[PDB]
Amino acid sequence: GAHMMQARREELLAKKARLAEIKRQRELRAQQAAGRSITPSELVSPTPSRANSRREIESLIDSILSSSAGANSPRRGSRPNSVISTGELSTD
Repeated sequence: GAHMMQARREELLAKKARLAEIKRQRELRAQQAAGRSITPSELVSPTPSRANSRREIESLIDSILSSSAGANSPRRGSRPNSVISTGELSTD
């Protein structure tokens, strides 16, 4: 061992500087790895009382009445309007 071998020990103190360099890597990796763990993972929405749905559940029948097809004007009505004695004759 170096305890009973100063010849080796004295160089080990010299190399101790290199060892401190190795130790420095540990502190380096701290600011490197742990310093670059900036990921704000904050998407916690356990809110049942929130408008987060794409399905007319409360109505149901209204979703069948127009098949929920057409986000402009759903088929709401069954009355031949503006098509009596006009249009369906000669495109007039």
